[PDB]
Amino acid sequence: KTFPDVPADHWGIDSINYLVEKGAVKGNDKGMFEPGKELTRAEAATMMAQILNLPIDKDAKPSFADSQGQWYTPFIAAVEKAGVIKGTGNGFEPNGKIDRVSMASLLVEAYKLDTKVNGTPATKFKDLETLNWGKEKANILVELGISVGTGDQWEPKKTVTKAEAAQFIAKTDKQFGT
Repeated sequence: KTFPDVPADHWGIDSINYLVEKGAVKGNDKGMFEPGKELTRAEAATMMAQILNLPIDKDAKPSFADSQGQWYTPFIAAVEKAGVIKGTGNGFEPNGKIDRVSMASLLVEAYKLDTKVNGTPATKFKDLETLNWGKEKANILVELGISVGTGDQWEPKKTVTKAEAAQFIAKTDKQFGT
């Protein structure tokens, strides 16, 4: 599968090709990959369900009142069942944009990445030093070289694009998928 908006020598091409092969990403009706498109939490959850080859049962429902009655519902059901996501009494917000720290959480839970590091990873970014949720998860991605360091900020609240998500997921799955 080739995409006009992801040329052969463009970053993300190998990651994207891997996910296409695994049935975990696609382009749109126009043939476009839309690499810069900001992903929703449901879209990220779906990519995860597909790459992990979780059983998708069309009638399965996740716990969350906010994630029913839509295309994403059985995918959210699958990822919840697998423990890739949990609930924190506050729904899943499927149509909210996913941020880097939430993506880190999906990856760490899906691949049990805490079991792939020795001890507790150091904090290498000032914006992780006092982060109130997800610090340990971000620190694991850093320790494993899955993220993406660009200075003194990890940018935990920054939204994740489709191509960025493809990179995180392809790299992690190729390394730790079972």
